[PDB]
Amino acid sequence: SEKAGHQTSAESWGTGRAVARIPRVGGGGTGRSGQGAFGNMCRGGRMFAPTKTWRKWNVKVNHNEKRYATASAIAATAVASLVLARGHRVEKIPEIPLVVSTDLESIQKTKEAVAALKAVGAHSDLLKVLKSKKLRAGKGKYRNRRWTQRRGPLVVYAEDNGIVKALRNVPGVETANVASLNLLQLAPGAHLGRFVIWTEAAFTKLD
Amino acid sequence: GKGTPSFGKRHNKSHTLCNRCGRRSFHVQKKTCSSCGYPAAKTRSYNWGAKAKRRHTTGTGRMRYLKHVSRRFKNGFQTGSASK
Amino acid sequence: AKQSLDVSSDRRKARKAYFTAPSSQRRVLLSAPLSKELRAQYGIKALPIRRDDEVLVVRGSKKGQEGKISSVYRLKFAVQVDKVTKEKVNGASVPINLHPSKLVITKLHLDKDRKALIQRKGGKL
Amino acid sequence: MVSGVTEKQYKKGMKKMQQLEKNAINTQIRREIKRVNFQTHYRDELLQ
Amino acid sequence: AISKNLPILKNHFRKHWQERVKVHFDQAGKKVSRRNARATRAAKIAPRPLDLLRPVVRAPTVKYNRKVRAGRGFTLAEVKAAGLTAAYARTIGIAVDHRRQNRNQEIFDANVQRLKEYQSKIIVFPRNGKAPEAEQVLSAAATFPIAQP
Amino acid sequence: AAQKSFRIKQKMAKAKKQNRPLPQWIRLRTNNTIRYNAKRRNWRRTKMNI
Amino acid sequence: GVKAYELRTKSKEQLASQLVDLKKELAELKVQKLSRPSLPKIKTVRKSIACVLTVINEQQREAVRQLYKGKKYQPKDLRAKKTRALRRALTKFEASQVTEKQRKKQIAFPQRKYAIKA
RNA sequence: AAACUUUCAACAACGGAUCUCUUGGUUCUCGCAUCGAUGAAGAACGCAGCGAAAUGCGAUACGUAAUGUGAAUUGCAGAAUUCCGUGAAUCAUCGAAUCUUUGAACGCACAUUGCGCCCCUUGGUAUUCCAGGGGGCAUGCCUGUUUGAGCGUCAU
RNA sequence: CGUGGAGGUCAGUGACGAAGCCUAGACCGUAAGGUCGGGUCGAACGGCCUCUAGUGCAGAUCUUGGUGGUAGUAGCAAAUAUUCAAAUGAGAACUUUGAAGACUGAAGUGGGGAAAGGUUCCACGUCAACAGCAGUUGGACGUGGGUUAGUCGAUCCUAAGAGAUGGGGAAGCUCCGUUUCAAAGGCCUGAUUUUAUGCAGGCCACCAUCGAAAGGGAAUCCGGUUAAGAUUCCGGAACCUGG
RNA sequence: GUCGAAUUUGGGUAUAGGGGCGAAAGACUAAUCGAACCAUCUAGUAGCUGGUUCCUGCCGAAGUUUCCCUCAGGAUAGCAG
RNA sequence: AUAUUGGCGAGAGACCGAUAGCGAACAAGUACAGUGAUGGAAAGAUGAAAAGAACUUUGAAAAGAGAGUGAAAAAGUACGUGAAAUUGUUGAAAGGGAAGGGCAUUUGAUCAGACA
RNA sequence: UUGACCUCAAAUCAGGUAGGAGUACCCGCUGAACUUAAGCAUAUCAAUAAGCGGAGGAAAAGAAACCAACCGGGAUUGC
Ligand SMILES: [Zn+2]
Repeated sequence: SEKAGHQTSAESWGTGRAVARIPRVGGGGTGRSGQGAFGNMCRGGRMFAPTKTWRKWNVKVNHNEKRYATASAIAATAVASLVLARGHRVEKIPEIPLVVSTDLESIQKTKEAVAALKAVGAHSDLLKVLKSKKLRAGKGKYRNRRWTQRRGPLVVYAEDNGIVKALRNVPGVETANVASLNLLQLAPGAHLGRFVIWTEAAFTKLD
Repeated sequence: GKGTPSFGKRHNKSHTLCNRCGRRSFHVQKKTCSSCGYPAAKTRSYNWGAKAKRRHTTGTGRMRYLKHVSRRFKNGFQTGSASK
Repeated sequence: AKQSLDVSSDRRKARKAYFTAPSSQRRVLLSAPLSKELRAQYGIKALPIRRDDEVLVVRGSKKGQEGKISSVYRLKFAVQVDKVTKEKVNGASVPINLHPSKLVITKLHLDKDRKALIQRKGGKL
Repeated sequence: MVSGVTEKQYKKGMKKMQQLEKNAINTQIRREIKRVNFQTHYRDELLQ
Repeated sequence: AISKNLPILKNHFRKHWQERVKVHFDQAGKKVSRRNARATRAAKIAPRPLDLLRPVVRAPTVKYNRKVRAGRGFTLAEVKAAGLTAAYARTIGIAVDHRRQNRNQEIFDANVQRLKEYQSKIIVFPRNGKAPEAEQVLSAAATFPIAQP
Repeated sequence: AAQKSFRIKQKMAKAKKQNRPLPQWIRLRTNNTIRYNAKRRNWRRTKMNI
Repeated sequence: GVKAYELRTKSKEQLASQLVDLKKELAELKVQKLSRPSLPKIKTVRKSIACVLTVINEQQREAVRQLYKGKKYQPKDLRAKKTRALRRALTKFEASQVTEKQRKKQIAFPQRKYAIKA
């Protein structure tokens, strides 16, 4: 608050007295009358360069650079040395640009979907997630950031019919559409590689 | 002496209680309170006294009536019998 | 997770709204499940708690002890059970403050306006 | 007697009540003692 | 001060300029608001579009001379030639300008066709208390777009 | 003073009825932060300026 | 301890007679309270008086309402308490007034409804 | 040589740092438009079975009526099945009322709990005196009613 | 190297004890610093790749808080002066009573009051704090009681003065002025009860209001009484005003 | 020193800040006066004093030219990275 | 369409985390000072549950020591952990008008490592 | 004599209204200096703060005695 520290009438006393020259409250009948003020050093005083609201919170990036990076991150999915470095448990996967049938876009329940992701070999990443739920360190967990998981597979579709609602609840799993692919889902923490599960009707739409 | 003696001759007030703010501010040789000109219709307030405009302004007191208007607007200023 | 704009995921608001909660919200916050026979008999899982109900403890140092409720102290968020008391060192007794979540109902103090409650929930007679 | 406290508890309450009233006095004196003797217009009766 | 080989630059921050800063964090929220307003208007006028029919006019300068654009509204002569009335026109989704005089025929014959097409292309319902409802299309400045000659 | 007004007397009466301790049963409540009465006043220390 | 659902029935005189005895009850309780620490009956009496007086006034108010019924000016206590502005403002009739020109225009060229399709 | 002084450790003290916590702030965003002469905001005083406060409230005084909920309040005492009910409760809701003395503050005045006037009514032997109860008495301005003024002016 | 927070990761440590803290106990690093053991303690915290800052103190007559040496030191020395015995009590230079001695010495260390203070008055109980020693005492602490007016005073009048109205100024908050350049008002007979007025039947030309507990002013005394009130109460004896 | 008067004094009342009042000293104006007090503009400006927080490594100066109401300061070339 | 550090209701944060963040996390525009305008603070945490130390004994009494509650009084309302300055007791050591430090070693104390 | 008109008044006449609070935003008046200019007086700070008046949920503005000099546009507001 801009008026922090300046909610106070305070002017120095000066030389002569055996005190400093910092501004000093005036009056009497309390402990503040005489105390320092109007300062970065002073208790009850302001800060140095109060954090202002105007400040580059958000940052421009050029469209083709965003697209370059997104294509690179899509490509790194297909490389299992990076997928596995990044964290994902894919050692028992058949093949890495993991494609399944487009009948996955149409299942509605969650018991029916996790049964599929266990079948095509993602069971270990889901386990990895729900075994990693630890508590946050520090003063974030009373800023609505209590918990931390590890991230999981990314299911990619072409036309949502219930799949997104289904996998809304499983931990770690994210969903996306081939159009409106997100770099924050493909390269989290700037770490290339992400175990993606494509549908054939998405994989075709990519070209 | 301008001090410790002349604090001894201090036994007649230049101030007493205002009937509109209830504090010792009513100058009596002239009849005007120094925190809200009482005979005056307007309450004393200046935009350099932004602290003073917290010690007296709305929300300070009971708000006997004004506490209920947001309750009454929400219901649409309805009237009559409560219900069955 | 959540989907609405009207409900908060905020710790602070959700805690204030518990500790400053009135004695009408503290009726349904102090709810307690039913024993399996009663879930069968009345087709419910849980109900709010009322004096003169008969109960069982499934979690705590005083597990397994039954009792009837002596008083619902819905300012401490607690219930006080008969036959569940510590002999204070002088020889007096004091009942232990429970929490209803840690309980299970064995027998129900019925009444009109609980029979109705059950029938709206989808229960039985 | 009816409203809770009996005589020995009145005594034991008064004592601690007084004590917590005196603790704050010790604190107020400490926290005022520095800038109580701070005179705005002390004349310093000395030039020669 | 003046120090080195650097441009002279004028920067107008001698006034109490911090009292007056408008940082548009709203830019994502009031877009949503604008969309929602468009949407509820679309239901409060349920078959009608949100916008009116506007004409094409030469943009005025030596610079924008070659570029036509949507203007404010049609003129009384253009309407009269379109077999219409300046007061029924506004009831249907047509704009009208009483100030714009037209001295060019290439534009007259254009903003007349825009009104011949419109009446042929719309469906006007009778005036009553249960008037029928068919459909809702929103951009008459996109189904009757403005192409250059 | 002795030849006083009524406004003054009424305020003095209030200040009298305020010049009591804290009732001990206050301290036994279930969520209590009140240990003593801090708005206490006696004619030696603090004068009430009326 | 009494209840207004059984006091609406009674008459103004019965209610006054039911009041000037509650007052004696309260009088004697304020004496017994001096020879006894706690008299909690003196609350239920003090609220009972009010349960009577509310009823009295809500009987003497309806009688005036259905006296000034069908009259252009009724008292201010019985009139609405909306806000000052919503009483100083216009009525739905005064605001729905239009020149003959405007209404002639409106029944001639009203805002039609239409849609853009072949 | 001990005392003494100094250094280090253990335990104890003074003191309240660090670590963890947080019904609090701060900032951003979305929605709404709602004070007052029908007496506001604000102030003084008073009110609970035992409270000085804070919160609530006004001689109907931590509250009444009404509506919903459907058995508590709980610090103590008191109540208690009215508890298969016109019904607990510092509950919630709130559309009926109360709303002391004041305050733009409105009978005059107010460093006063000061002084009046009109109407109705009661009592005292009382249209006149005293007292009690109830209701009114401000200013500016508008529309209208009533009365009145001015050789301003007309007709007779 | 290090600190607060953010995104990824170790399917990281942990109530079989996280963090923090003490440790002339250990290891590594040139070093910033990191790691380990022990004791204490009780709930969250880290390594790595990166992001980001309110990011690192010996200092500023720095800010706040706290604590020392000097120091059991200077020093508690004006106001003529205290002493004996007893009672009380855990305890008496200091309380109570008694005896003695002495002071103020009637322009007082007496008896009342105005301002001002506000319950300090009186009693019962009491000693942690206050009474710069003590304390069984107290203007302290706790609980309670207590201030009675036709005659005292305020109230009423006006002084110096303050201040509305009408009016005039001023952008305006507000200013001038106080009877001014205002249509500024009640009060009485007939009319005898319609009491509304025909006349009456005329009366200055006034015209706010505030302002003195010491000025002006309607009227009171004795005795008695209480833990603490009294020209107020009780008893007796009187007076003034309005009816 | 003066002590019956240009005396002392309570209360009421008037005068309020570039204004008051002044037997006049630049004295008094709430311990404040060669221009009171309070808050705000105000984080007033300062070529001037003081301080400016972790390690190691590599390189490493200047106090001289020209102009400036310039001489406790800047620009400029140089030195240096 | 636009404005909105005010009011009413909602949602959130790469924000502060009790000397910070609003002056106010608490009976804060509170206490308190000043004639007055105005100025203006400090102060959060026992524990899961008061089970808040029955009882015995010394004492004039506070309090103490035993007991006891507790998972833990190394949590006893002066209560989370409980740093430092500063201080007491114990133990070791030294010490002619300062102390402390650097190089090197003796003596003492402690640690080391088994290379079984 | 009477009834009209005009003008001006009075009334505790009937019915009404305005005053004050708040004030972040809004509409107008009024109106500074510190400061910058390495001095300072024009200037700037600033058509700002302070002071005053007045409204709302938005206000104000607004459907041209406009822009322009085009092959001419077409209320206002805002980006
Ligand atoms: Zn006042």
